[PDB]
Amino acid sequence: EVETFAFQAEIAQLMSLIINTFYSNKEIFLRELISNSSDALDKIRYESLTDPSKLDSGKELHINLIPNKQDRTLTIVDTGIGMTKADLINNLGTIAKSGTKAFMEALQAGADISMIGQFGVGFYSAYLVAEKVTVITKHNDDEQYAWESSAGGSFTVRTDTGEPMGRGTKVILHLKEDQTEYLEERRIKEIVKKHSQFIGYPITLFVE
Ligand SMILES: Oc1ccc(-c2ccnn2-c2ccccc2Cl)c(O)c1
Repeated sequence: EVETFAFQAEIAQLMSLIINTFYSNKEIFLRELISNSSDALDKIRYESLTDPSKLDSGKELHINLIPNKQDRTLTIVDTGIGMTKADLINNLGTIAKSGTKAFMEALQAGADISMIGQFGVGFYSAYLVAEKVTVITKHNDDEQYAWESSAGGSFTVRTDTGEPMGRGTKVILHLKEDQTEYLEERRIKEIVKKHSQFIGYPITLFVE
């Protein structure tokens, strides 16, 4: 059972903008994804302070970067708050309809694509390098779900019948053929050092 949904008009627009705008500084995608993983880890950390039973799905709060040259994928895994089916469907737990306006308005007002995060829509920068994005997620108050989109104005949601995660978000980037640099160890290492050098959680770059 696969559910297909239309993106909200503004989000669909933002996506085609990211896919069609000639913008060479694509590496900003990683900082945006790691920053979201950090935000998700801050949410579970804060919830765990009041009630410690929130960590009964995993105590480790971390970020893993998993390149795979065989499948042409870069996976960003976090052990953060995760998303419920409703969070996942609701513009991916954000005010993305509202935030898209502010960003598209700013792009006309001098600003460039690298400022996407400042409008809370940094996730869509994944489409600067990915031809398809799969988001596997698990929240404490729901089951495991897989969200997927190759853009084109729609996304799908299904329950994931794959490997249980415990809690957190797995962002699988199915990279475009000309974007395989983001699978190279030295290239990832350089991006993390340049943009994510002060994240408050361990970032592990897996080797092949
Ligand atoms: O790449 C991602 C994308 C999304 C999430 C995520 C899980 C729970 N909330 N969110 C979320 C959603 C939209 C904006 C910011 C955040 Cl933190 C993540 O942890 C990594």
